[PDB]
Amino acid sequence: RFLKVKNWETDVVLTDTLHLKSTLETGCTEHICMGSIMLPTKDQLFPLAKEFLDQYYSSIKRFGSKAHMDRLEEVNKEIESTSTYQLKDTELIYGAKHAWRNASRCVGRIQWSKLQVFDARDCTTAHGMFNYICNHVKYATNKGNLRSAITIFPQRTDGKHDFRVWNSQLIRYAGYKQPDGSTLGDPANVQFTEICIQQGWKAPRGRFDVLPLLLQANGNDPELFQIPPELVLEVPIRHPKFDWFKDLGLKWYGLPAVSNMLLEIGGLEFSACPFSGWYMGTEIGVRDYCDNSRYNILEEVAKKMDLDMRKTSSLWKDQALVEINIAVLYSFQSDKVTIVDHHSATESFIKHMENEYRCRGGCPADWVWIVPPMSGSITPVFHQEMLNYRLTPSFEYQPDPWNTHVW
Amino acid sequence: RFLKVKNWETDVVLTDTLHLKSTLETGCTEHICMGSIMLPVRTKDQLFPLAKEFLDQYYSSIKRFGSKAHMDRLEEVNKEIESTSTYQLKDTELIYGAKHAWRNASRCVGRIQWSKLQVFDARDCTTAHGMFNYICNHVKYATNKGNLRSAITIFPQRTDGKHDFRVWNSQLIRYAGYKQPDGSTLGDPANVQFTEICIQQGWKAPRGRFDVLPLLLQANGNDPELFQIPPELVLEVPIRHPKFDWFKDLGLKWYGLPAVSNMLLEIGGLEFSACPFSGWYMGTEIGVRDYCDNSRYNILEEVAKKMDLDMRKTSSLWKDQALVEINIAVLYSFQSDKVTIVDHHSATESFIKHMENEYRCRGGCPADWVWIVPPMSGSITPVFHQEMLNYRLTPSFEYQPDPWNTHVWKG
Ligand code: HEM
Ligand code: HEM
Ligand SMILES: C[C@H](O)[C@H](O)[C@H]1CNc2nc(N)[nH]c(=O)c2N1
Ligand SMILES: C[C@H](O)[C@H](O)[C@H]1CNc2nc(N)[nH]c(=O)c2N1
Ligand SMILES: NC(=[NH2+])NCCC[C@H](N)C(=O)O
Ligand SMILES: NC(=[NH2+])NCCC[C@H](N)C(=O)O
Ligand SMILES: [Zn+2]
Repeated sequence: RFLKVKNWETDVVLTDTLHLKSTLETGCTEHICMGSIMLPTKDQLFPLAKEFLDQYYSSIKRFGSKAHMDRLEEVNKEIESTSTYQLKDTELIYGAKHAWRNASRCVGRIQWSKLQVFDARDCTTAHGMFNYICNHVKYATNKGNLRSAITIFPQRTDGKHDFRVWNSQLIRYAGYKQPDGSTLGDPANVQFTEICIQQGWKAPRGRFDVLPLLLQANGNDPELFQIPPELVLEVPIRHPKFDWFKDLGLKWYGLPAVSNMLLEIGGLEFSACPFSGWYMGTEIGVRDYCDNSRYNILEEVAKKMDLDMRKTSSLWKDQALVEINIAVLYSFQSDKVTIVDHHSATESFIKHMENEYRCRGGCPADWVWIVPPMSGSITPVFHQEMLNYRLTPSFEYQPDPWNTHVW
Repeated sequence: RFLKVKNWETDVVLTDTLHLKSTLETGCTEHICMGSIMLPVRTKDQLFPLAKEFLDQYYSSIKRFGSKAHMDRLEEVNKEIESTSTYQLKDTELIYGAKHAWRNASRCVGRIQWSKLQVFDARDCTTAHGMFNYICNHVKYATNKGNLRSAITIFPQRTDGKHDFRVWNSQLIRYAGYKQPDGSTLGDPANVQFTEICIQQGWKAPRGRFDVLPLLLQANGNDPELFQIPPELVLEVPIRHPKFDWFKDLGLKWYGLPAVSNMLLEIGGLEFSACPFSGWYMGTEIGVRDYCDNSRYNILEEVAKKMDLDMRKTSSLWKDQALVEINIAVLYSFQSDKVTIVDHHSATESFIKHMENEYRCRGGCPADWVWIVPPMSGSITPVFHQEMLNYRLTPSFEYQPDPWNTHVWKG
């Protein structure tokens, strides 16, 4: 029942009671752990709503109050009647914040309660979504002093009237397949980059082309929109020592904004809920720049550094990886664009876990995702045992729309 | 039921059926994953079935399933168990068992070598001096003047649980740790408690930074006895850096033979509580963990200073820069001295091939991602991008409590 997690570097032991409120499945069983797997009606709705309202009223210290019973009854009546319901603004904000609070794969949750929530439930068209999104981007970018935010479009109804942002992130670089067979730009987006074209986008076929938004509203087909360049903050990547670095011609965008997830609050599903925060250096420097299936830039940098790339044991890949990551952090900091290094971020997460354990009885966390992609054990989270479980409200994965849409 | 794992860097998808033969529990449930948790006498009643599963596996492996030899063996063991409450493995079965416990070790990234394990049968051993002799032979054989050879020495199995054979050391070779009155620690902090026990048992500690610990061996449930491994049998490597000449001046060195000696080997229900086994090091074990863990030698700062790195702010990644250098030094030193060692790139690449091979020829390969991915440069190694399934198969290596916590001292 009561599980304990130990930090092997500090011997601190925390007891977890919060998992006892877990509602969803993990993918694992008593016989097999799938911890490293990336993707493991009115009757259904009322209990979910009740579970939520119960959490909500408990959070505001009015559990079992008339207000609580009342709201509970109203939603109940509303569900029986409309076959669904609408959250009060207070509930929407609470749900979104807690969905972030419960995101076990996010290392930046110490900032969870500071989320700015933009209620776009009154939106009806793609131009309307473009407008809300532009406002979100400008607000969150804040001239480089990034502020976390989420914009929530209309909840699902019959599934045939769903709002969806086809981009995987609000801001990303295009990817095109060249004759060479090689890939131009970002390989992760090679496909999406084609669906835009299949829709009319005039791709400049460059290495870092900010992609166009492809917005889908109420179920209709999606439409394109170029984000005002003036609203997309970018950072040119240079090294605080290697002047040849700038010659690599590298740059990245300052606003990380996941837009393909689904937010579940009290049984209601918000299929278009783009959210943004700020980068942890390694996401760009290690993953986006050095993944073999991404910009795959290690060799080139090792060459410029003139490292012995003959034998893997010279650790040239590692040496270069470090310098590159030093450059990302140096550049962003140089331009006063918010960014956090993996040491500082992981340290904050440990502090957050302790806070959560003390004030909530636990903190669902996915070690596989929390531990940074470089220098793992020199960060504190590596030595921290973690329990992963699913709590709602939550952010869930959902199929890419172009594999579900009925034109 | 089939389960597929995908490698997100190559899109290669594998199908696992081997997990179906999994009996033991993981620690996880449908509602919770305990994947990052370090540590999540039998009855005749439970023994024969464990023995049969094993013998069935063994006989299938030699292509004699259902043979008369197979049936005769089951009958023989059956009788022996009912007769003596336990049973003895044939030499062939012991070797097969030991090799498969390694093949089944989900946290081991070096398993591509599993079939080549050298097995030393020490089941006729009866005393601590006898254990010391077997252990000296294992170390000399395994060390092979730097050309390391994997090996395991298997002492007598558990009987009533009151006559256990145990190697109290956690590794055959490891450095002493000493807690100083000012609160600092001299040597390896990981071995402080064991060092204290050694001293209490009579070991005269030289109190240095790299003192090789004595073996504390327990035979037949008797009190443990101390023994010094012949210095000439302990191969060590002075650590220096190819470009930094001041690195050598840090006075660092490590032993070349990693030999875990505190695990329990289970084969067909039998429990081998003393089964020291050795392979060769992956550089990061030493360079990242033993040297840079805050709770181990913790040398990151000192190296960083010498490199004159900007240690004012973490975002300078001075820790990351120094970590790479230290790891370059470890690999370089071992290679120069011609002592077997493998870097994490080579090791993980090999593990991916081994895993794929296993899926195709065996139906799977239980693997613990948390342990398999190296403690540095995780995503630039192929294993990071490889989905894995973790489950427990027997024969297997299991954890057991430190003997000093359970031993009934006879005086
Ligand atoms: C404010 C600063 C933030 C930081 C430093 C932070 C950091 C991170 C990091 C490093 C990851 C892994 C990304 C990857 O490997 O692709 C992540 C994942 C995640 N974060 Fe955050 N985060 C922040 C804000 C947010 C916000 C505002 C939300 C939601 C309201 C959120 C929800 C999540 C979720 C659901 C995931 C997993 C996404 C997936 O499965 O791909 N994060 N975050
Ligand atoms: C050929 C050399 C070998 C290499 C390169 C190799 C590499 C590794 C590495 C890097 C780990 C993680 C160690 C740690 O983080 O503390 C490990 C764990 C493990 N290996 Fe191997 N290994 C080798 C040989 C063996 C042999 C001979 C066996 C068994 C006969 C074996 C059984 C295991 C087990 C059971 C674990 C988990 C130990 C624990 O839980 O502390 N390995 N190995
Ligand atoms: C297969 C494995 O699950 C996969 O590569 C995971 C590992 N850890 C990760 N961690 C983070 N933060 N982000 C990722 O995309 C991944 N990918
Ligand atoms: C808490 C966490 O499980 C722990 O620090 C693990 C992580 N991965 C590891 N991986 C290896 N190879 N060895 C270890 O000791 C660990 N320690
Ligand atoms: N810190 C964040 N909010 N990250 C969101 C995911 C961004 C993704 N990891 C990237 O490198 O583009
Ligand atoms: N490759 C091996 N056989 N390793 C055994 C464990 C050694 C242990 N990690 C150490 O650093 O001492
Ligand atoms: Zn699990």
